[PDB]
Amino acid sequence: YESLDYDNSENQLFLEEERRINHRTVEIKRWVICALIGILTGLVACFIDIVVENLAGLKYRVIKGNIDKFTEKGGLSFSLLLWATLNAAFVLVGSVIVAFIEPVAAGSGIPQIKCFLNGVKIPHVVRLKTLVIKVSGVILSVVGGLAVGKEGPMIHSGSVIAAGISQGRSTSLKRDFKIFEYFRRDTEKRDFVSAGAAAGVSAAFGAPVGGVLFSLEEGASFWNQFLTWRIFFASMISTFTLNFVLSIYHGNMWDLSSPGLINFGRFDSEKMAYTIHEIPVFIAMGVVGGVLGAVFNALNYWLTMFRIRYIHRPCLQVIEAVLVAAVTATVAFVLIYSSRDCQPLQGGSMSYPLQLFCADGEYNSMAAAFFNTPEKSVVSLFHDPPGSYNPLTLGLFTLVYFFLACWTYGLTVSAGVFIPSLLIGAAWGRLFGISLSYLTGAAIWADPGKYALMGAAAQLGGIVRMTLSLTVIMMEATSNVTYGFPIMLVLMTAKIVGDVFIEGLYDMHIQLQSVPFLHWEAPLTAREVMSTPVTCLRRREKVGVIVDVLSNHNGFPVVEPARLQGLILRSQLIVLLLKDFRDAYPRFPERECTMDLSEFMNPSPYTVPQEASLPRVFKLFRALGLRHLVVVDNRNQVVGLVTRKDLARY
Amino acid sequence: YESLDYDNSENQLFLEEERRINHRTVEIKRWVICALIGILTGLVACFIDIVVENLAGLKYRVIKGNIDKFTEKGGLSFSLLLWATLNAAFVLVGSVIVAFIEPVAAGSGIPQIKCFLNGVKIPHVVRLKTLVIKVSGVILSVVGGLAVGKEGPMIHSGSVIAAGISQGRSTSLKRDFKIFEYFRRDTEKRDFVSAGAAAGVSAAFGAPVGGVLFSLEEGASFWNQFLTWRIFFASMISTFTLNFVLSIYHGNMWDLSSPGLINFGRFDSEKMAYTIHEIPVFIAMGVVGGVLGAVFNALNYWLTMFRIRYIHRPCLQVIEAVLVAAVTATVAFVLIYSSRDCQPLQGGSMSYPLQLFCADGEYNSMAAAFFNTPEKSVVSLFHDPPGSYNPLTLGLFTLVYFFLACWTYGLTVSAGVFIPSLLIGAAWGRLFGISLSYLTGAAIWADPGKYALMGAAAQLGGIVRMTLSLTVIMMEATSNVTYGFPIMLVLMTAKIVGDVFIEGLYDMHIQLQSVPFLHWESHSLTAREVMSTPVTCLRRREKVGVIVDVLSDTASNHNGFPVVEPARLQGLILRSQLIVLLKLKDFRDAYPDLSEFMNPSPYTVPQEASLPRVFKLFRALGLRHLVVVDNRNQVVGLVTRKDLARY
Amino acid sequence: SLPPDLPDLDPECRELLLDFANSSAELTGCLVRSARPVRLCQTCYPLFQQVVSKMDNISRCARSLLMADRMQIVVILSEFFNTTWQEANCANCLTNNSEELSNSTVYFLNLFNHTLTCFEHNLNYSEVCKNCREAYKTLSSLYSEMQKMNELETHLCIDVEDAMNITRKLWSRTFNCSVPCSDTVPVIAVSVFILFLPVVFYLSSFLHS
Amino acid sequence: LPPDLPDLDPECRELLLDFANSSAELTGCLVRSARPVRLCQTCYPLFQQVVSKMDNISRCARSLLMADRMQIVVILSEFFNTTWQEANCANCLTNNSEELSNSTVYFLNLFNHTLTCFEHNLQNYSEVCKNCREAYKTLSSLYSEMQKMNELENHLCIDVEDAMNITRKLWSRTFNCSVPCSDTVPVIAVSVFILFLPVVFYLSSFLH
Ligand SMILES: *[C@@H]1O[C@H](CO)[C@@H](O[C@@H]2O[C@H](CO)[C@@H](O)[C@H](O)[C@H]2NC(C)=O)[C@H](O)[C@H]1NC(C)=O
Ligand SMILES: *[C@@H]1O[C@H](CO)[C@@H](O[C@@H]2O[C@H](CO)[C@@H](O)[C@H](O)[C@H]2NC(C)=O)[C@H](O)[C@H]1NC(C)=O
Ligand SMILES: [Cl-]
Ligand SMILES: [Cl-]
Ligand SMILES: [Cl-]
Ligand SMILES: [Cl-]
Repeated sequence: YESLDYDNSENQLFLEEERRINHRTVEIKRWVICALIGILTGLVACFIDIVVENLAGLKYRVIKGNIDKFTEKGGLSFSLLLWATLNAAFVLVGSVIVAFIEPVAAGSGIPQIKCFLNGVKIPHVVRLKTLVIKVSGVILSVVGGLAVGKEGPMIHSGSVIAAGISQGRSTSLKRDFKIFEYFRRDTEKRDFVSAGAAAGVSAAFGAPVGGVLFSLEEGASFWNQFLTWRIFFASMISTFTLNFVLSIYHGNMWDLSSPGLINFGRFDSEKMAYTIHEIPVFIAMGVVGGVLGAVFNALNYWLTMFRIRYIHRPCLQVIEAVLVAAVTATVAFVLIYSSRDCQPLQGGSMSYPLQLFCADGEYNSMAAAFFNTPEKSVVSLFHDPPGSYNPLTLGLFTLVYFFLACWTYGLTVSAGVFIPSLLIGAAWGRLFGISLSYLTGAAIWADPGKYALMGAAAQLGGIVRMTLSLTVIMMEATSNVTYGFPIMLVLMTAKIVGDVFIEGLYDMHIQLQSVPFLHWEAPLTAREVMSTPVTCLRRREKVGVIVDVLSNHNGFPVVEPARLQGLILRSQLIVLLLKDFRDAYPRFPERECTMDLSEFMNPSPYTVPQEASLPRVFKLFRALGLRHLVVVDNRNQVVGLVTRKDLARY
Repeated sequence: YESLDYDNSENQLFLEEERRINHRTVEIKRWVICALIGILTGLVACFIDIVVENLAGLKYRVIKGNIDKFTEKGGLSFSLLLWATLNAAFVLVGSVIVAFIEPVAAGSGIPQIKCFLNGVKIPHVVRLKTLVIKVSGVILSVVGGLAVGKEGPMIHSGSVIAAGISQGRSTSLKRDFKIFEYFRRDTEKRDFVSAGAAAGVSAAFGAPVGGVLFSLEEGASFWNQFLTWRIFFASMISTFTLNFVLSIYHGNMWDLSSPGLINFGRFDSEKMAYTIHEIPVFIAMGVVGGVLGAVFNALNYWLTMFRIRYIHRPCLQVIEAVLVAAVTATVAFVLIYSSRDCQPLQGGSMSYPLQLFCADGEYNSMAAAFFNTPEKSVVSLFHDPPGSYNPLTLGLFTLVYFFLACWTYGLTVSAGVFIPSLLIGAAWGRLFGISLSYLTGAAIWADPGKYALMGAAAQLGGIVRMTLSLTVIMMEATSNVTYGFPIMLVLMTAKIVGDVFIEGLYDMHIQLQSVPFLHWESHSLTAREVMSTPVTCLRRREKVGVIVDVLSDTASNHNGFPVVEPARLQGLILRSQLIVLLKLKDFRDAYPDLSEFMNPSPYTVPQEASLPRVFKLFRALGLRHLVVVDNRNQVVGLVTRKDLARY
Repeated sequence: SLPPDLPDLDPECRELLLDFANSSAELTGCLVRSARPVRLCQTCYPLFQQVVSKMDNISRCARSLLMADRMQIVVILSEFFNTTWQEANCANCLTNNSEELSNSTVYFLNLFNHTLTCFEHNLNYSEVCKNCREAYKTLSSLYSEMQKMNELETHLCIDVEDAMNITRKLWSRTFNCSVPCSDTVPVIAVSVFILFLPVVFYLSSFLHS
Repeated sequence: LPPDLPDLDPECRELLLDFANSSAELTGCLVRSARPVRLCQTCYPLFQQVVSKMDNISRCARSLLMADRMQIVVILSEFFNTTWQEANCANCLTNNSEELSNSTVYFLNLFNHTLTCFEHNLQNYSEVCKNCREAYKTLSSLYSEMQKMNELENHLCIDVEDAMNITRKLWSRTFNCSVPCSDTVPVIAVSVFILFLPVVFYLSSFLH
């Protein structure tokens, strides 16, 4: 796991080639590339939405057409084997390509992108092959009926698009595309990846400001005004492109009704209004979602720990996803078969109304929790009138989907747990509204669609412990400003009550790989956490030493006692053995001469003194995108060097 | 114009003061303080709104009861005298307490808060006397009939609260409270004024994230996570407190329908939706907004340059503030009197209807553009049925209100410019939608109430050229995410077109005063040409007496002295700490050898560093000193933020 | 031998349906007849009270008629009658027991008849503007008095508002009675002088400084 | 006094006393055919004469229609149109709206056969479910044919939905006709086999 030098070199050749462009088309190209990132991320979101809609429509039409045929004849056992096989055939195809070709495209990409924006480079995270495999794999994973979502993998897809088109070079088609030539640093590419992950969040939920605050949480740096204004531009382009194309697919072009991939609706119907006296009630919900999120993360920790040791061959972790894909169908059919309540039409509240043993004008209502998208089930657990749900079928769908969503997340498929967490939470929140509207009688403040929202926020905050960006996504996705005050209380409590037990879902899976991962602040002076065998280098260095020092310490400070003069990298020494260092930028490759590296080295590296405290050396290293920090004496003698592996330990 | 040290010294006494605490109550007290800042800012907004609502309602009934008494007898000139006399009598009191008592309350305090969060302390910005004069100056200048708004000076007001209750004392009444002795460090104080300015923005507009983005831009520091989350907590409690108390004042407690002082209403009306073929129409409204914002800034700059000299005694400032308020009465009366058209009083759309020369069921339509709070005018220019405005009436109203607002901004009253900018922009923006509802023959996409929204943002972005926080305020006030893309293109275009003529209004009033203000952003100029060569260094064990001579130059002000011992750098000592030592809780009580007391690890740069590398370190950490050194640690020059402002 | 109400109703339960059908069909007739010369609240008041009475007589076979299909004709017809009766504000006249017209609107209608017969008796319309202003002014004052009294307990009942609308349309237009109002030279004299004060202030502040 | 301010001219008066005769009769027909829902087939011609007599006067359209704040002749024809569209009485009628559709006249004939077979095949209800089931199946299949044929254009007509509602509620409850469905043993035998495969996969890969 290598780092990226987000601090720029600023050598003699950077200062010379900074001239003859100021002697301003570089700033225009950045806005052009950010507009391209927004358009391409919105179009990939449209492609996923359309293909998933049509393929899942075909599958549910085939499966429904075989249940309705076998009901009066009597062969319903052969209709279970159709849906146990149609699920196990899409998931078989969508898991061979993840286990055998690219295992970095497994799960949601949010831990990998979250480690990229700190600076850790997981080796194959932003290639084109990862984009192809993750897009087709999330399609085959959603169609094949796993208890997963599809909005989580939009962040990784958008940031892979952003790392791809910013370089202007494919490195997969063996092409050059002599157009950009300037944005091939690690200080530019990390900013473009930040804009792409923001556009991914914006198309995933319909919330551009939440995507900006997502990309500002990770990559905690100094404030850059123009960078955040480009990031906001890319997020707006992303939401607009998704909405504009999904309007002209439904054949209206005027309404623009779908800003993101999930659309919560409008929360202003005068039954939605809350009051101050139920502000304690919401706090109680934040405790319940903090307990249940800890149970989810604990049960998922003890299963990933099983799977790392015992199920790690690629053939043997394709077979596990096939069995989980068959078992979700089996448990769904068993709960559909044995249920009792039936229901007439409510105007498209089912979308595939299955009459199984009902009364010929009614339809089975356990089969409506299944056979829908989880999106439509969440949108209908909000906004429905009271009396719409039986507490037995809803509470038995809730209990089962919890364990199906907990047993599915560590699989080797492309997937996500936003929409599972929102559906687990909106279900017991809707049950909470039922018991409140039963205790108080037919009240008005006891609206179950108001408490389904607070339960979804509580469960999503308890599982994914994430507050500042998720609150803004919630407050913007419901389009009500007065709702942010209960929601951010609910997300505060669910963090606190969660963090006493277990870590957090995206953080536990960062820790379960040996990843450095600098945190927000320090949990000691610089003399304790440095590295004294530093092995510095002379300005007029006799070569032959350089090929022996280089043949683990990617950065070498340049000295001469021995006074500090600057830093040199491993890559620039190989290139010497400003457009040549950037030409050879992807994938860096007697004895007597002399090498005078006086015009290639960083002339002013950041240095901390020997007595400086740990929250001071950690503040500069985390905000400035540093990978090396020199510790000097009082006579500017270099003793010790601070890298990320020195700071990520404590 | 004294600077502000935002980085702690982290000296030895700091470390023993931190160890005894961490062997945790000093983090939960920040949340208690930020909750109180939110509650108090929302309550000050409630007080301003209720008092202005009741006092202006007493003035327009005296005038309507006088106009509708002399309209059939004769003698309407007495009613003109009465209205000019009431406006003069309110603005006399409202400007005699700014001009004589405390002249820093003049205008909205947004340039003073920008200079504070950028680290420059203007001599009275956060003081209880400044709060009482500004809150009662807003009420007396909004009631007094000026073309002003009360939403600007909520950002300043709440900041004055935020720096008051954090350092928990009263320097005015000399009353002490041992509650928050820890938070008197001037690192904490700039953190709380961020929370208070954010909560002021959110109680002003109903925009909590626009307040948080307002605090993040101004005060462009390193990303602090817990700070940002406390700021957002303060903004949410601010807007909830305002909404809750105004709802229990209006009756119907379970109707939380007032998040801010201006409430734009929701744009989900299904004929307010835009399309893609009217996006380059919105690019043209940004150019018109930028040109008109440049004309506003030019005319106001020449007024202010006429008023820096020639009108600078407080007595002439009081007389000029009165003569503006008497002219805005008579200009309004001459427009009301000569106006012909009148409307049959549809609903609750006038609130003081004048059947002046009209026929017993009809009430005058020009008289409702005046006699009416500008919030209600801006909200009624949005989402209104077409055919509701005669274009000559809005033409005359937009024509004279553009100049009455431009002539009122530099006065010595407490006043905002957000609401007149929104009213100008919503007014000519509605005319542009009327003229497209004429060409296309009343098409559905040419709805005039939608173009009032884009003209409003175009004019506000053209006059005051802030984006990325003005954009997010507009998305949370319209409550419509799909509008954020046209509003962003309008604001971008208006800023780009306005910047090629004249700077923004707040930047202009910042730079007319001789402040050392830093921007957000010249690699060819290294840090060797930026340093100040005469450097008076102290020693580690320096004898007392030359410390008194160094502090007693009275020919060169200095507040930072590097400690040396060749002369190799060892650290940095301040002036205030050194005055305390010449007579770490004995250093905070005085807050409004020297080896143990000096900052041992000051931030340094070598002399070959570039200026964008120096400016990135100095602005984002909030420094007021930066020691430039040689190849070894010998000191050659030092940076004290005059040198970065002068270039 | 079929079960009751499922293919065909009860015998006693369609008596209620036909009896509601008789009187909710009469009200639509009296509501379109008493419509353009607006005598709505003062003629349809005994017929609105019995339709809402027969509607409550079928609530104490309610499930057999009111809730038995997706489109409930009796329920939505009674909702139409209520939302018309609450838009006309016919409860603002018919004071408190819905049994007779109020003794503040029968006075208005008497005075309205007197004002219109004073118009048509005194008949360019020069002699109508004189000699007949005293009736019009007291009619307008009575209307504004009832209108400001109704707010403390936003429209009066449609009979008195249409009567006042008719006499305003007849006095304002078609007769053109209007006051002269020769007050414009003192207004222009006061407004020119106040607009001349900033010129004096800024000019003398420029010169003598 | 001029016309239209105190009173009405008698021609435009007689165009109001004629529309009043057609709304009283239509409200009477609507409530009399309300509950045994014969709505779209009894008074379609009354709705046609009301929608004709409205446009007889819309083209004195200002002396009657736009003269008040509460427009009685306007908002009552909007009631009739809203009720006629919520009922979807266009499905029960031709393209010319002059007679019943060819599909509805075949439904309401077949519905009469089913209700005359129910009440005749009756003496329990263990004989009704036999010898009468062939009528219920063809009636329900015809209904589901009509419903998708109506879906091809974009609720059915309320006159035929109420007939199908009555016969489904008469068949399912009150007669309790049902099917036995001896199918609960093979489903249990298969769903106990598939849920046993994960505890074989997790246990075999743990040992070996
Ligand atoms: C079939 O009949 C049932 C009742 O016999 C109808 O159900 C009623 O529906 C309305 C609104 O849809 C409810 O307000 C009533 O309360 C329901 N009645 C009962 C007894 O629950 C149903 O709508 C009819 N279906 C059709 C298509 O006409
Ligand atoms: C007074 O009479 C006028 C007509 O002379 C009424 O104006 C009508 O108002 C409605 C809705 O406000 C419009 O749809 C009509 O078109 C208007 N009529 C005309 C001729 O334009 C007015 O509402 C009446 N006022 C009252 C209180 O009854
Ligand atoms: Cl997801
Ligand atoms: Cl996820
Ligand atoms: Cl303002
Ligand atoms: Cl301002």
